[PDB]
Amino acid sequence: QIIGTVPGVEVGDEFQYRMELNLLGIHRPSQSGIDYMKDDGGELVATSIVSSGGYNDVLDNSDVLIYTGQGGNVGKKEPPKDQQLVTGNLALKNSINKKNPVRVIRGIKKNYVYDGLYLVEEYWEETGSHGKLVFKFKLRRIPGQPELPW
Amino acid sequence: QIIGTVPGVEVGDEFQYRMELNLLGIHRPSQSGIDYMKDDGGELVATSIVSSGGYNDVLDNSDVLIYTGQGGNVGKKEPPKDQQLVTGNLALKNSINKKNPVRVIRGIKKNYVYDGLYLVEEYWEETGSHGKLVFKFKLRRIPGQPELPW
DNA sequence: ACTACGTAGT
DNA sequence: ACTACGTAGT
Ligand SMILES: [Mg+2]
Ligand SMILES: [Mg+2]
Ligand SMILES: [Mg+2]
Ligand SMILES: [Mg+2]
Ligand SMILES: [Mg+2]
Ligand SMILES: [Mg+2]
Repeated sequence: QIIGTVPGVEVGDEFQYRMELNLLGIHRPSQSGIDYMKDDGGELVATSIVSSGGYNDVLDNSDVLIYTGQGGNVGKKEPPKDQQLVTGNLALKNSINKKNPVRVIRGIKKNYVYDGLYLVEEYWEETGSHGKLVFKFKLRRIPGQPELPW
Repeated sequence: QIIGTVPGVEVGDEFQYRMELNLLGIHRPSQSGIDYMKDDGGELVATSIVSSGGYNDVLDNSDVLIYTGQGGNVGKKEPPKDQQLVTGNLALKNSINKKNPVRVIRGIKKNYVYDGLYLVEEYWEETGSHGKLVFKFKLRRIPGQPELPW
């Protein structure tokens, strides 16, 4: 697994299945929206995220993206509960301090497009109608990359 | 979807994922063990089955295979119930009379191998320890095809 | 064992 | 809506 640009993967490239992102090293998980690793000194850091309408996120053609954390049963669900600051959610949070590039794959209505590298600027806790905590991650697209239309 | 041999697919060919069987027209479903269609006169007929240890089936190097029907919660399960003679289970049963070739894909411990064409000779009802009905399909490998080792 | 922004078909 | 002999990762 790598952090940042993946060789042979261009901004704007389109993919049919999630497993292609696995083979090409873009996004290893099969379902999980967030992928991560441990760096020099076992601290979780995000490497790639996928926003395909599975949660609350609505994507516009801006440079700033709001990404919802995983868990708490929101989307394909089961009774609601608090989200946890572990694994992918934790990794995205640590990526704020480490200032590492995070790949972003957007789902299109074949089905996936690589939109380039982003930086996790911050995060916070929201309390939806459930009565439970959800995480929101504010990511900004690193300037210089090719633009993509929608 | 086709009945019988698929062009470019040889007996002994190996595949990594189920979706390859979908693309090459070997086995369209993503999880379901049985694939089927309606022929001239809307009667369900099986086209391909997959035996990858998901149920009770144990495969030897014989020409006769015993295939368990789907449903009734057996394998990845949820309370037990009777299996139903619908869809794939029904299609395999009708394939007995229609005497049509049925493709067989065996799972290996990359992960899938095409073992050739089979004929559904018969079927019957078993009553497991659940107290519920399960279907058993007796298939025989059509003579003449290349042999495969295990 | 459990999770998980999957995936096709009916 | 529901099903389903999936699939990777922890
Ligand atoms: Mg909001
Ligand atoms: Mg028996
Ligand atoms: Mg669908
Ligand atoms: Mg149906
Ligand atoms: Mg596994
Ligand atoms: Mg874990």
